[PDB]
Amino acid sequence: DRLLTTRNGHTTSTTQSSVGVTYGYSTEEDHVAGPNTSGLETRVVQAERFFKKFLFDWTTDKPFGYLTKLELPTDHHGVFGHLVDSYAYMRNGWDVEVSAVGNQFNGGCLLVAMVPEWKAFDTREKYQLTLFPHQFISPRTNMTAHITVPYLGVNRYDQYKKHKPWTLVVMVLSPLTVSNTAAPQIKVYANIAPTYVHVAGELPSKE
Amino acid sequence: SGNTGSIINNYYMQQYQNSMSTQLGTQNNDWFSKLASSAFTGLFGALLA
Amino acid sequence: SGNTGSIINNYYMQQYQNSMSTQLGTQNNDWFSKLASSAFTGLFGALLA
Amino acid sequence: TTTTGESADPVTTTVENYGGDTQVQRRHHTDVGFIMDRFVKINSLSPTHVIDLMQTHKHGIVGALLRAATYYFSDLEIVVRHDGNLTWVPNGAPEAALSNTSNPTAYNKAPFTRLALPYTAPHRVLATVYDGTNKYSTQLPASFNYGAIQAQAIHELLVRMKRAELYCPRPLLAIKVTSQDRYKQKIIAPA
Amino acid sequence: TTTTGESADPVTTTVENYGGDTQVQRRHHTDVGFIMDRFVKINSLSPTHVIDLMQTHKHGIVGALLRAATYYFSDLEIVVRHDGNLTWVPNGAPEAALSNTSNPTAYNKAPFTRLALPYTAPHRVLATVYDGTNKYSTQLPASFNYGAIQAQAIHELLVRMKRAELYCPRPLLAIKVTSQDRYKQKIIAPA
Amino acid sequence: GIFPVACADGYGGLVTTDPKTADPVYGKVYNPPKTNYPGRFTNLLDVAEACPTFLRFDDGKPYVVTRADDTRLLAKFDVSLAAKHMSNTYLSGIAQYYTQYSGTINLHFMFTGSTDSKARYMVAYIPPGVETPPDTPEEAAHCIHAEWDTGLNSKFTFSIPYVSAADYAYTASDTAETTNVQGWVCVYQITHGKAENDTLLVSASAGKDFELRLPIDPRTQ
Amino acid sequence: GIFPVACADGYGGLVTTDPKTADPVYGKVYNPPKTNYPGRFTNLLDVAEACPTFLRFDDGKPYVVTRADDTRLLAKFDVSLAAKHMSNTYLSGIAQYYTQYSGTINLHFMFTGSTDSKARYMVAYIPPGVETPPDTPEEAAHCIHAEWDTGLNSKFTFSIPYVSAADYAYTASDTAETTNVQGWVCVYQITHGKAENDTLLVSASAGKDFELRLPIDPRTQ
Ligand SMILES: O=C(O)[C@@H]1O[C@@H](O[C@H]2[C@H](O)[C@@H](NS(=O)(=O)O)[C@@H](O)O[C@@H]2COS(=O)(=O)O)[C@H](OS(=O)(=O)O)[C@@H](O)[C@@H]1O[C@H]1O[C@H](COS(=O)(=O)O)[C@@H](O)[C@H](O)[C@H]1NS(=O)(=O)O
Ligand SMILES: O=C(O)[C@@H]1O[C@@H](O[C@H]2[C@H](O)[C@@H](NS(=O)(=O)O)[C@@H](O)O[C@@H]2COS(=O)(=O)O)[C@H](OS(=O)(=O)O)[C@@H](O)[C@@H]1O[C@H]1O[C@H](COS(=O)(=O)O)[C@@H](O)[C@H](O)[C@H]1NS(=O)(=O)O
Repeated sequence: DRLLTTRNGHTTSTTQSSVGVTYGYSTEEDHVAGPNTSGLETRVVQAERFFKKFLFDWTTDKPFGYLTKLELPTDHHGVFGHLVDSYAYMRNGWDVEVSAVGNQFNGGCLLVAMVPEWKAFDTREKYQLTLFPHQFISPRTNMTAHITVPYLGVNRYDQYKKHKPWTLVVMVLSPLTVSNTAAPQIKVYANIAPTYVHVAGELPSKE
Repeated sequence: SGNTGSIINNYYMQQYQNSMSTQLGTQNNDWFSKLASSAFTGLFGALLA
Repeated sequence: SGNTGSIINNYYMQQYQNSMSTQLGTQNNDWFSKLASSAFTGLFGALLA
Repeated sequence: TTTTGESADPVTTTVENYGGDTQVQRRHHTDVGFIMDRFVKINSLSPTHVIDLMQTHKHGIVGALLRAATYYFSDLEIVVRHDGNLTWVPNGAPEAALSNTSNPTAYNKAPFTRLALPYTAPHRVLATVYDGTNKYSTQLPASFNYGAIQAQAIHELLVRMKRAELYCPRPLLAIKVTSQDRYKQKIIAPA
Repeated sequence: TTTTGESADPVTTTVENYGGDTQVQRRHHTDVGFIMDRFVKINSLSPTHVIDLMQTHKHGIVGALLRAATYYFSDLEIVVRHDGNLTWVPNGAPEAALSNTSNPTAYNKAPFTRLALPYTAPHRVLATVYDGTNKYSTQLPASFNYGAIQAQAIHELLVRMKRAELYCPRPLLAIKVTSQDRYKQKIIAPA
Repeated sequence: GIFPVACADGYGGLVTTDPKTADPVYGKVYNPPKTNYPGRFTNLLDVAEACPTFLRFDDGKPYVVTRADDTRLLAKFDVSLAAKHMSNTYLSGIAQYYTQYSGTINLHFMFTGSTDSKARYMVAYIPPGVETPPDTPEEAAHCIHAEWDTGLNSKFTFSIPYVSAADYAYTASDTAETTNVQGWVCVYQITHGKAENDTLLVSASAGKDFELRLPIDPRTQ
Repeated sequence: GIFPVACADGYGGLVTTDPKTADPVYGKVYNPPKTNYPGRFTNLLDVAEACPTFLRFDDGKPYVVTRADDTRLLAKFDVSLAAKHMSNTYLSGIAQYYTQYSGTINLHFMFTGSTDSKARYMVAYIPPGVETPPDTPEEAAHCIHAEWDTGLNSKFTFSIPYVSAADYAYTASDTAETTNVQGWVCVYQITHGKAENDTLLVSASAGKDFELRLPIDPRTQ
């Protein structure tokens, strides 16, 4: 038994095939009350919960190097999304969970990583993606990958409408294998939660 | 330092020779050094030597 | 001083390097510093926070 | 040693596993501050030049290493071979200020001018790559620079990173190998 | 905060009024002695030149700042690019004395001559503006100078205020703005 | 023998802002005493804090006039030391000689009307992120703002806070900038009673943490 | 008089790697704080130890495939930082900037097959002194080697030892070299049970005593 139940606000998620949590670059957030926001920033705890996003269908024809990316923050229709339209500046980290459920008779391996300041990588650079916070998903071992990263960037606070510091990537490392007893394909989903959400600079109403 | 090998103390004050760092709170904030030192070195399982 | 950043003491005596000031009576005769520090910062009246 | 590889937890085995003796290592040359501390040349130049470390060549020791990091910080030294006098201006200055002598201006002295300059950007750290949807009011924010220099003519520019700090590593690539086994080249040897 | 404005008593509110946190300030660059301590050029020249800080350009950092003060005091440094030998003479000297070698005379040495000179006026302090009905026995008293220099030819003159003291501030103006909102100009940016 | 020395290339040139001093040639001069001379200032920001100077509105007036119609926006300006409205202030006069700033800028509003003229105003800081500033007190209410009325005390002071992505902001504005990078300030008139043609003088001064760094000589000469 | 001095010939020139510092010209600048910024690294070998990157096999895959036929050699490669198989690793990326190395290089093998796929592998270090590497587990058994099988733990790590005549070895390879100076590594497949088309990912990282010395700038520019 490798059971892990994660809780973010009034939302929880539990796996029975956990391989642990990978923390990237740091175990904690740096100072959220710096000189750039004077003392006007505030934390908004109601935005710290899980939202969902479909990533891609892991099929037998997708070869090594096949890669899907999700730039964060992404479109959000909950309180976090409202925060982006209501405040000039924000900062937060991410608690990311990615599930690829098929069955134990499937083979192959997916590399799930969190990359700061994304750039389209060469196929040669794809061999070094493990330099970034990551974890793997191989049907023989697990169905869930879990990574937790802090806020970062040249600026202590950001304007997400103009810049996206983090981007989740899932790359095929070894192609999916199927048999008569295996799942024919595996859909890959993300369960994401923003952490330590802080906002500054109240914006006017649209009226 | 790194790649400075002069014995004699600098003729110019530090606030001129370099920019001055400020803090809000050079410490041991070396993530990769921690990461590397935390690497598993043992042997999982029983041994027959 | 202001915009001099050399560590080593001057080779020439002060009475040569500069003119010499005399007094009749560098003190705190900084009018504007006093003026600025005397600025009202409070809040006139009662507060409801 | 066998382990649960999916976890991505670092594993470092040693030769002791099969009877060897791990030896002593001296890693001074792979020290970041030490390795980045040497002059590197900037090829493109012009009478007016804005100092940007990304103009460094992508395969040179400094440029390769800098690009193998996401964020960085450092002070700087520059060697400039120029005609006439050289004027430097800090990050954020109007290009027009470069014509004024009260900004740090070095009078011509053969064979070139060496200078120590401080970091001067409005950010706590700079980046080699910036994922902006735009970033306006493969492009980097204009604020990412170390000021600018101007002279009648700028013939050569060397730049040196002082007190360098590197964060969040990125891919660093060796030469692509065509041969069936190894990349072979002519190594120095006596005549 | 509301106050009786007619009194002209200084009032400085802070962001704490509405819940903010006032931060830390470092004001070294706005220090008078520091800011005035840099070389500035004097454009008009001639074989015989009387050193007068008011010949400084009204829009340069030093000249703008000096004119934003009524009275001042300082020692001085000068850089002179000249042909032949340079002779300096203190405030109050007959112009004819400039031809005599026993007054401080610097023999030509390439590329120019740098010198430290003391304040030398008969007044306790000098002024940038003088409201004289005449002042005789937009003009300043002739006694307001730092002496004079002479050489076969004077090609360039830089001047530096040392130990500067400024009194009674005066208006300092930014560029006149034509635009509907802001004065915009080309700020340095990498290529 | 004598002491060997390596005369280094790339060193020795005159730099107009260098941290050294020249050699003296005329010694022993004692100056007339200037002990306790009045009006001395040692930092530009002390006077910038103590002496607020006026903003420039409409056709070149240091004030804003109460509107007789149903339009409530009295003024709107860029939070920029290079703004047209700040162009005649001492604050902008100093700021042009520095590349970056940070900190609080204070606005002062002094009502000039007769005893029988009354009004209620509002000032708001509109941060960046919206395309155009709101021309309505109702829309601007959601921002950081302050409302005050007329009475015995004629002046009201408000602090424009420094809220930005970077720790410092440029004093100058680039030609490629459409919207002001640091946002705007909007002054509104909630209402008034017999205050037609009455004036509200507005001035600015440096706040307690206002800071200017990186000296520059930018004007055309 | 003054201090006599001998300006020495052959000294004073700029050397791009010199141990001196330039003279400053613009003082008193304080930087925005960057206290505790995440992800810092101070030595290239810390990240080279902690983050293994992939080797390159066959047609450009980070893995080796289990053979369906009776051939048991899965892969063979030169123990060289300049080897084709190491060409995409971070380890070789750093190594190209140094002239010599010494120490342990670690190989990691992660099995990717389904729960019902089983196999038994073997890895051997073939030192120099033989003309061609053995393509048989039986011949390679006489070398330093390790055998492991498939199970709950998917990864196996092995240390390629540094065994050479000199204390250091070149990172680069000369054109006059026929056989690899430091030998080879051979990965074999003892057997498998229903593991056809199943994969074995292989990556490399720096060992505890891996060392790189003598910085070099060799790439064409
Ligand atoms: O062209 C202008 O901007 C007019 O300038 C202001 O006068 C200046 C004067 O030019 C200046 N002398 S200098 O030689 O330029 O240095 C100095 O004397 O100061 C005064 C005051 O300038 S201030 O910055 O406004 O304080 C006029 O003011 S004044 O003459 O009453 O003292 C100012 O009203 C003028 O601006 C108007 O014209 C602008 C452009 O002119 S045009 O369209 O080409 O014909 C226009 O852009 C402005 O909007 C307009 N001012 S408005 O608010 O009344 O509409
Ligand atoms: O010629 C090659 O080596 C082919 O290159 C690889 O593609 C490179 C690509 O060239 C490179 N771009 S760049 O402009 O050169 O910098 C970058 O995009 O990386 C890719 C991947 O390179 S890697 O080092 O292999 O990781 C081909 O890989 S890919 O296109 O699938 O990504 C690689 O398969 C190619 O090598 C084959 O061809 C070689 C010589 O070509 S030819 O005989 O002259 O026609 C041959 O020597 C190789 O053996 C062969 N690879 S094989 O193992 O499949 O047989």
